[PDB]
Amino acid sequence: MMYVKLISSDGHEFIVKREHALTSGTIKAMLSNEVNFREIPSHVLSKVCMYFTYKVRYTNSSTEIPEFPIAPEIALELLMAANFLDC
Amino acid sequence: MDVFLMIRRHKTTIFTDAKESSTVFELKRIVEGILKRPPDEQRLYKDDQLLDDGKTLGECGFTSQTARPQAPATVGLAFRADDTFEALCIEPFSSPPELPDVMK
Amino acid sequence: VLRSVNSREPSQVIFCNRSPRVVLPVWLNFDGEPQPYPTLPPGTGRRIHSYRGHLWLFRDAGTHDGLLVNQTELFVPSLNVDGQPIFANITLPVYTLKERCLQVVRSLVKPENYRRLDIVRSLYEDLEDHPNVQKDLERLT
Ligand SMILES: Cc1ncsc1-c1ccc(CNC(=O)[C@@H]2C[C@@H](O)CN2C(=O)[C@@H](NC(=O)C2COC2)C(C)(C)C)cc1
Repeated sequence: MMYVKLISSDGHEFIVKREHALTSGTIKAMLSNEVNFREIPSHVLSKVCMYFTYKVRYTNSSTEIPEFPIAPEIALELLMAANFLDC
Repeated sequence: MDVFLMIRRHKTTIFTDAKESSTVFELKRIVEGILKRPPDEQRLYKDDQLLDDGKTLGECGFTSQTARPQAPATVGLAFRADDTFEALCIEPFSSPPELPDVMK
Repeated sequence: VLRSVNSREPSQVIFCNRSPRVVLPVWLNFDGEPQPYPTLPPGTGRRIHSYRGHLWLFRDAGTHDGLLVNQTELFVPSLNVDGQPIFANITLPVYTLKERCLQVVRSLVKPENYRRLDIVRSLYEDLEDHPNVQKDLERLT
């Protein structure tokens, strides 16, 4: 299985499936196996990774879909990351 | 049934899934393919508890309805340097700032 | 363009809300005007009388966020076979992360204050441009 590494601004290294990370067109362009994100801290990038898992799991499923949870305190920074990453 | 995990050590975090019926040892083989350290140089934990190789992930409390895609469960990881094992150390994620006034 | 067909042939339907939102059903009348109907709490169902060829869509009653019905945008009642009702399963879409963040931010900040947020102008526009049925009826044409 092919993995890639996404590094937060505070140095946390998140290792995820390549297919998952290609959810983002921005990340695709940054790869073409490690990407550094100077403006995305770990409390945000961890949640981004969780979204990839959620999206891949629930896209094209008839099994009932749960809400993606986002705490108030991270919502603004997460919005900014989602806009940069186009996801 | 699939379970969705974060395998964490120091400032490393692996996102992956596994079967509820799969073993602790089989999870070390997954970590081996990614971080290039063999099973006998790994210890896996649930909170502070050392996990036994032959047990299933389900037996150790990782179930499909508690280890979810959008909220995965954490497995601690420690490596052996030379003769002995390091202590379990998981670096916390950064802290969110204060809510802006307009969001209160 | 998008309007119910005036068929006059009855069709019994179960609206089944399998989302965690309060659901507003919307019937498109014979001139294409959206007509709202009574809401459904999360997890609840209603047996209703509609007609073959009539058109329906479904929204979050409080925010107007878009919802799916049998995995798609529009629901059209068909012929009841064996006197059995047609199931309309209403569910959350998989929202993009950007749209989900916009929903959460909209739920915490009053519209007058969007401009006080420290974000690029384009994200202020994205917040102000909130979900609305008319916009989507135009799009689906
Ligand atoms: C209780 C409830 N909760 C959520 S929705 C709902 C509800 C409540 C009442 C109804 C009664 N059915 C109707 O109004 C149907 C639905 C839609 O097909 C339009 N409709 C009609 O009966 C309409 N009638 C027709 O088209 C007749 C002309 O040929 C049939 C009118 C609104 C013009 C009277 C349907 C749904």
